[PDB]
Amino acid sequence: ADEERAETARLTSFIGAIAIGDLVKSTLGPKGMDKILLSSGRDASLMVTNDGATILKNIGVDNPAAKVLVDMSRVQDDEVGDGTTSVTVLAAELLREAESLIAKKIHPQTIIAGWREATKAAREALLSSAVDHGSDEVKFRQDLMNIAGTTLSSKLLTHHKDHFTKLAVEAVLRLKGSGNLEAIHIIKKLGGSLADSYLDEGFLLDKKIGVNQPKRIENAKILIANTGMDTDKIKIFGSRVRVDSTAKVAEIEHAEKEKMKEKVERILKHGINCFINRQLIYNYPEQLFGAAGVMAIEHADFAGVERLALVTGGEIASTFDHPELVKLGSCKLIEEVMIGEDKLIHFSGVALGEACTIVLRGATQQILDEAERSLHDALCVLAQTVKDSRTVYGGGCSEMLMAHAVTQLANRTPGKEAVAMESYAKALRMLPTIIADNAGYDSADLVAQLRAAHSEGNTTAGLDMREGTIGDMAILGITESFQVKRQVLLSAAEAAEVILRVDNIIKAA
Amino acid sequence: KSRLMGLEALKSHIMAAKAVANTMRTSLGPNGLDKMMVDKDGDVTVTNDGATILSMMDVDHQIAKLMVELSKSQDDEIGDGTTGVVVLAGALLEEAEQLLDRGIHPIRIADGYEQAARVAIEHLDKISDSVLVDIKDTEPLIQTAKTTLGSKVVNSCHRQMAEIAVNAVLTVADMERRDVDFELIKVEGKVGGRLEDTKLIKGVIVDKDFSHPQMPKKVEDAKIAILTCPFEPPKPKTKHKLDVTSVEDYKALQKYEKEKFEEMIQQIKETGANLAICQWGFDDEANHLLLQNNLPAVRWVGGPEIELIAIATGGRIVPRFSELTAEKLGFAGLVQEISFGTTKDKMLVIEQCKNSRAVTIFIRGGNKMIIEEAKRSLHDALCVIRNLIRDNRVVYGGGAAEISCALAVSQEADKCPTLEQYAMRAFADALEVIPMALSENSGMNPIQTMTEVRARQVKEMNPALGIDCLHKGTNDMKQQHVIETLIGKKQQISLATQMVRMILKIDDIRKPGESEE
Amino acid sequence: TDSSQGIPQLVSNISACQVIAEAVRTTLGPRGMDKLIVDGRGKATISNDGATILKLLDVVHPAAKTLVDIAKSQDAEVGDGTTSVTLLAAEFLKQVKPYVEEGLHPQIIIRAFRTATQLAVNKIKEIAVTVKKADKVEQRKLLEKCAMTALSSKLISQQKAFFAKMVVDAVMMLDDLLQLKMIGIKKVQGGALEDSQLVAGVAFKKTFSYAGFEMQPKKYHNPKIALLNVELELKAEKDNAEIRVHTVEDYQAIVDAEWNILYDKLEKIHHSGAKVVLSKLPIGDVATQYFADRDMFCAGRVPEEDLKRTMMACGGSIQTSVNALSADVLGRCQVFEETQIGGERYNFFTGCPKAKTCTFILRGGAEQFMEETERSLHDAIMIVRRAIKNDSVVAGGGAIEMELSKYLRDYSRTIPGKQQLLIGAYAKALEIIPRQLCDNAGFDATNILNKLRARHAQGGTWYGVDINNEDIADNFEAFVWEPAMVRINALTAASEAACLIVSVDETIKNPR
Amino acid sequence: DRDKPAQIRFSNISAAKAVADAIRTSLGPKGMDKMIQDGKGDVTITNDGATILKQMQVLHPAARMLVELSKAQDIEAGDGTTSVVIIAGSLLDSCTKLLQKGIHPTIISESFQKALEKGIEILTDMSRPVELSDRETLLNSATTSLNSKVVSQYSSLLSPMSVNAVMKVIDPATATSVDLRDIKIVKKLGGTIDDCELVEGLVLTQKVSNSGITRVEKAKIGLIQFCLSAPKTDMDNQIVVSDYAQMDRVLREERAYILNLVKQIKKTGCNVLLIQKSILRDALSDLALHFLNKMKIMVIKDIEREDIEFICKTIGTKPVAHIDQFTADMLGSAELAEEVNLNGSGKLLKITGCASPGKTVTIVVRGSNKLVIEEAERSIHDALCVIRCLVKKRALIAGGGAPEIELALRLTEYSRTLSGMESYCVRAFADAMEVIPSTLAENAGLNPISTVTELRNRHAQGEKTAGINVRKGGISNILEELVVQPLLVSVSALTLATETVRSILKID
Repeated sequence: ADEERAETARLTSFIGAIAIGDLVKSTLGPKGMDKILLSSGRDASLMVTNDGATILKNIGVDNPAAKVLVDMSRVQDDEVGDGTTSVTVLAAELLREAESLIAKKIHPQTIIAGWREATKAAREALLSSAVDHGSDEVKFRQDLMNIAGTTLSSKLLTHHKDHFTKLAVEAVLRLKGSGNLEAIHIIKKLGGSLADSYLDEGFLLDKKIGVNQPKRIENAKILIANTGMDTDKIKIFGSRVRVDSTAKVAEIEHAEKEKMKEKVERILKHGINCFINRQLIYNYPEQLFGAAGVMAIEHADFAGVERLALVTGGEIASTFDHPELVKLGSCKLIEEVMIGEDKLIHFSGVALGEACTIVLRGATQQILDEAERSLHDALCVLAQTVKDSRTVYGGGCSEMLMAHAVTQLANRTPGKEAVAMESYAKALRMLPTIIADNAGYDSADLVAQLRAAHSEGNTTAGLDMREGTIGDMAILGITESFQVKRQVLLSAAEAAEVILRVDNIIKAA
Repeated sequence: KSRLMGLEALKSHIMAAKAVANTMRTSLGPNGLDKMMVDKDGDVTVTNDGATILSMMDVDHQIAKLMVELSKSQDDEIGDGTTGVVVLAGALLEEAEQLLDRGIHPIRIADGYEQAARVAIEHLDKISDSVLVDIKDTEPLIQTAKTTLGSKVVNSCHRQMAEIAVNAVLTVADMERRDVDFELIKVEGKVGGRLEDTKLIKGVIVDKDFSHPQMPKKVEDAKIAILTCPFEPPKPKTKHKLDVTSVEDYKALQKYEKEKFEEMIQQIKETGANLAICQWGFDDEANHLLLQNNLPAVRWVGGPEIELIAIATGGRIVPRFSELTAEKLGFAGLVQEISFGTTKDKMLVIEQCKNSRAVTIFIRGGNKMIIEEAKRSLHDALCVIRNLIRDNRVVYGGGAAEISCALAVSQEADKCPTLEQYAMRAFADALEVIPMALSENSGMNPIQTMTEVRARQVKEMNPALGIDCLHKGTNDMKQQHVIETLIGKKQQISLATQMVRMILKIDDIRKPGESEE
Repeated sequence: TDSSQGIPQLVSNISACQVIAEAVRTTLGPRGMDKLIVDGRGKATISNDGATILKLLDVVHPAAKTLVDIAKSQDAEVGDGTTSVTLLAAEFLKQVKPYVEEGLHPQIIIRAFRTATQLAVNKIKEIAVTVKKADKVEQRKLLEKCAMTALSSKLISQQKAFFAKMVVDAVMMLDDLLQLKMIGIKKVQGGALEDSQLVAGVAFKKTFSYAGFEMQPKKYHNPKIALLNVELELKAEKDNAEIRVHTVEDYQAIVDAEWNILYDKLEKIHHSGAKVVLSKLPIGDVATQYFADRDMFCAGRVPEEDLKRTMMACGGSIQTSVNALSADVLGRCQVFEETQIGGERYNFFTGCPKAKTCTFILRGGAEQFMEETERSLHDAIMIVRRAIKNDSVVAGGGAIEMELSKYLRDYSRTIPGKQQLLIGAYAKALEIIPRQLCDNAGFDATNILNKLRARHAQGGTWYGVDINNEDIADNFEAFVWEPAMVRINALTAASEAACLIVSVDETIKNPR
Repeated sequence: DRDKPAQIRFSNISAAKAVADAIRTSLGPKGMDKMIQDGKGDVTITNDGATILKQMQVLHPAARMLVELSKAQDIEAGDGTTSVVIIAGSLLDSCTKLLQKGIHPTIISESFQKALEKGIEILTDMSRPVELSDRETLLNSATTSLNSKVVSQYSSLLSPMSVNAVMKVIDPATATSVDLRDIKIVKKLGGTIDDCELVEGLVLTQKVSNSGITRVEKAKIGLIQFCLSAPKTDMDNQIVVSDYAQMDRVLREERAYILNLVKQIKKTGCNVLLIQKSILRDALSDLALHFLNKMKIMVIKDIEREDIEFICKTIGTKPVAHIDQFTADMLGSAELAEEVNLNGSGKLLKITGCASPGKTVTIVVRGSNKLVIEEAERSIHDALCVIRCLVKKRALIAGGGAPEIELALRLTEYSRTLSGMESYCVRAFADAMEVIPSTLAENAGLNPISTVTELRNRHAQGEKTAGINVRKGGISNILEELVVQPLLVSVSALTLATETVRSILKID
């Protein structure tokens, strides 16, 4: 309806991007200042966060260029985990520095083309700032610890943070020689204390059945199955619905009853002590299992039931296509214990001892949910740090070192590409200035000092925003991985260049 | 009432065209800057090409409405240069306005544009070759492949997508005349793999129906039994339950399904073929039984989907189960089942070496955004080689051809004078807008870069030496590797001129206030 | 209830006319200056003559409505010169408008419009040259040079002679009208633009490809044509429906029973005699199965107008039922040939028994070449057709109008008082039409008009302005040859239209 | 930039201060009652701080923290609901000053928790232990707190009864925490304050059953949360009517169903059943109820969702929401179940003696007129809340507003010795404290700034000296007239206040 010409498009685009960059610059890092989430279009209730990711989803935006920022933020959450807020801020910064170039006389392509060459130079610099760590078991422990503690604070939860950091690093530590998460279950569950938390060495289903059914098995034999009882997974032993009579309502209820029982028999014929079902277990087959000697767990999860099947050494039935013809799993012990004020089922003696479950114990629901997410972003990080066991010196130490790399390049160059190099270095450097405000210690002194170190060549002083001074980094509790950072640099740039390149914004609203 | 009369009406038109023109101008060449369309649901899309962007765009004026039609013809034959016709058409008017202010009528210039188009084409024909063969057009097609990929979905050559793209078009050309359409070739995309997972399909690809990932998957023969009749009892695209009123009739209904599996399996076998395409379906249990019995069905085939296979094979679909003979079925040169997606179920490829009238190149994609861009490159590729088959010529285009023609048309203004003089002057600068705005979007000054190439037009003619179109320090078009078809650039010249001829026609600037509703 | 009266009221009515006269100002050739007229129904509209669009306008004056009505009168008779009538009437009134202020309000005006109109018609008819079709020419070669007149204007190079001799052949054979309706010209994509084809009969532009379209026959030597304004497809007769289930055979039975009804429809007409089935409504995918297998030809998705030409020429007739109908609702040809030309499949029906359509088939293979050829061939067919009916031919170009304006200048001297003034306005008004030809050719219009009067005072020849060459010269010796009769009609209609408006100056309106 | 949060935050502070101003003149026993106009056009007369904020607040983000802040206060102490708002707004006055100066918000938020941690030290040294297993010590501390509360007229009689409930739920020396998750407030029509009593088991509301037995000893506590009839049709019953025949066909199903359920309950062994409403359970049959009572099982029908969750923890009679889950484990052990129709008209079920985890006491509070019953309900609440606060935190501190000056003065001096950029934050925070005893003195009637200057000087020299005294209106020792507050009641006011001020400063 409206055709926004290249300049006019630039301003809307810039202002879109920037409005978003303020919110996430404040949320940033462990001392970062909170956001207030406001539910729009429906009520006006509030929640307080410090997570940059949540700002975007909860509170949307109608600016076309700002929508690109939202798409980008999604990608960090899953694949990398942490860095959802860290990216969004740098991308807005890159555009800010872009503003002065479009004005001067300088076309958008000039700025793009020279930031691509600059991204390649920054990456080379990310490798240099990346020193290997956590090759040996002792160092490997120390290595997971630093990254994981970073993540939680930046996405909210900083009170009970340390207890969860011990369990999370131990969990990844067991795996050894693979970055699985396909055995490390994450269970968030009501009951327990906020201080206590538990890692069972095995696998743990938090689903229970009371003390009215068996729960004590020694030398357990596992059948993993998806068996309907009312859902009615195939291997029917009931009837079709037909209507021929006014008493026919009675006939249906009975026919379901023979169905439930004939399926109990087929399960029974495996020769097992522990039966797990993703689906419902009706009141009638439940009692028939408790009598047979077989444990009943109903309402198992789609993630956990499958994931259980691998570790224990079973195999799933897959919609009850295997009624006696699927191989078992085995565990040494099945004990019911009370951890918190809950009853849990504890699989122990699991075949692949890689498997662990991390059980989060809330006593405020607001904490328990936010904690699950922030800890999941952290475990995404952890498992990539298996593939390459190295860290970079975080804190603003890397950002300056990429900025500087690109400043020395910038100097060499006098062409069209050279222009944007000046812009690119400034953009990277503008991130510690944000970290400096978050500290609450004036930016100009710190960032200038930091700058000085890295020219001479040093990555053994960084910014401590936890002391408000320029300090050592020697793999402390405030470094960042290489894993998170490579992806964060790549995406910020990539997003900004797509925003630059779109200047033929036709809005038909 | 309100009335924009004569001159006033003409001024209005000029304002519409230059705004449309400029959006297109900053999208010229692979140094182009992308288009983002936001709709009325706020759904964001990234596209490129003149033709597509206009079509989505709600027309706000008269010249805007005219351009959409114009663009779509450029898109069908040529498949590139869609944005470049538009830039030229609006540009030429932006100069006509300047002529108007001097005191020349739009009438005088508009006749001399038609003449100035005629002289531009003439000059074009001298530029580059006009003789190739189809095992030697391939090196320009590789030059077309660099630019076309590397401004859309990727910023790089991908040799796999390009080479798949060019074969498909050749399969249809040798069946009739050395001519192909844009309805005999298609890019069908289905998400599951990555953009580099691709196939060359020589006929068509249909989803192959499998009830479960424990049922057998076989293929055999080289021939397709195209049916609408059953290959196992129907269930013809509507809900059904079971309407038995005894236990007895349920038990009865299962054995009757067993016999019909066998009997259809044999009837098809006997004629030849054993993979069936049936328009109708049947529930999940009956299908599972037939897959176990072996000799795979395809069940739940669209009403369009069957028409697609038939047109490509050239044969017919039986209306009945009675009437079956090998003649009455369509003819394939191979049927083989290929893994669609990279973690998804197998599909059925029906390649044909018998007859071809629909050759699909099967592209896989991840997201909805990345597939739509990737197919955008494909469409443009199908079209440039369509021009070659019919008559084999290429031109160096990107800036090279336009400027060389421009200098030529300029020179004749001063050989001729009279009526066409002003028209020639304006036409020669219009042609030069095309390399110019390409440098505007790109990293380097528009005036400076235009001046550079113009120097080498006096020093040498018929140049492989245009402006940068890989964003380089050097400027060529042999080392920037942009090639257009000679006919393709030729078709632009016609089209731009055209727009001017259409606005001239009547004198009905009278409006009741209805003129863009 | 409204009433308005006065000398300023008269002035109103004329002012309205100017507004419609501007809409149609120039359209004589292909130059002027247009604005696309898009309606509120969401349709984009242009035409090849500007009087068409003008008909659609609804004028809120009754006086302005008269000038609309005479447009409709001209268009129906000649089919040309419709524009011309608006211009003369309006312009006459324009130079009269300031004369009304001065004193030319009296009804005497009507009398003067009659003297000027009656003389002028007679002068055309006498000066015009009466030429046989067998004088010293073939009938086709007289009309060759007249058909060229439209063809030279736009914008078709040297193929113009060749096309001209071709376009004639269709018109002579049919002749009995002055309209192009029973001829037409059909564009075809692809093929040679260095020759075109004259087909006696009808043809179809495109029939869509269906499943076993090449498994259907393309040639017949006694095609018997079924004209169907119906369709059979999946949505015209169903092939999906609910059934009871208690056996597999129930499912088979329902699809089976439906396929029978659709098979009945082609069979019943095939047994009458049909083997060619022509339909303008769609034919589907299920539909085309039966045909492909029978080895009986089918066609769907052919234009509604084209199907109606097929009726006249082959002697077929419309149906609305295809079951159990005679064989006297069928037409025949002697030749059915299907040749795919360009991207589109082309059906040719020729060998037609009474041949009440013949039509030129123009092959170019573009959109650019073909619309300008079609535009010129539309007006070609108008000049040649009307040359059979009135065999008096005069110079066009507005050359003869410049002579009338001379002639009437003379007359104004012996004709008295208030009438003289009226005559001087008639004379000035005749020069407007050629002024626009000067605007189209690219000249200074006022400079030019004066040079043609000089050779209408130094010989009385045929000097006028050419758009058919874009120069100034004799138009008779340039073969710009069009009948006397277009000019006879346009004068008399322009006076008639005029007299009504200047007479009304008291308008009573009711918005009831 | 952070300019636009700067501008938003000041606007939020100003709105929060304005709402908080009304409550400074409602503070303490000498508080000024507030006539509050609802969006409903009704005047509400209150002197309790918390409900003023709740009943109507402005639509700004700091205003909302205030409702939340006092809501948190209620669960934690139950006391200092009024005072907790006072310190919050007073701190936000201090913050504007810091901001302008160029002390960043991050600094003021960590310094404000650091100053709480530093404040609690100074407080404790002043505090003085009392016994938590002795009845008399807890009563004196509770009695002093009651004179200060709004309600006091019948609180003399309710105070020894408030301790008695709490003493039974204290069994070790640690004295647990004592929540209201073990002390149950039940009301009964009719009776006096002297008739009120502490029932060992739980007292349950209503009592539906006149065909049942009326006294059964050695009873088994059974819990129903399953139906007594086949599911809804259109009524809670399966039975519905639209034809004579239609009712018959449903009755065939229902009849079978009601006998197997009533019988199943009896076979497991129960003599008390706890049944909910006919809008909280999808079916119940009058027919099934007549039989269920006539088997000689004591029934209460009709009770709340809140009640059912309460019982399940306290007397260990765990959920039974299905037939399958009546097993022995779920059942309680009651010593007696009894109907009482004395000491207030109407019939309630008393279970006296119950096998229980923890220990659960219930006080049936009672009174002659409807308004007498409500005054005593307020009175036990006030009385119990202070006891629970002291058993959590053994030491005892003074009231009267003197501790509040005494912390401040120390916190100023210490801050200067320590120094730092955060010095300004901890010094201004201490001065934030000086507002509340000053605001209190004005309500007692004496020129306020002059009162708080003088008490500072008495604290500086002597320490434990003068405080705001209700007799004098002014400056006289609170050592001669004991005004005590539990240590948790003051810890709560400060730590909650800081947290709220922390969120607002952090909020963009």
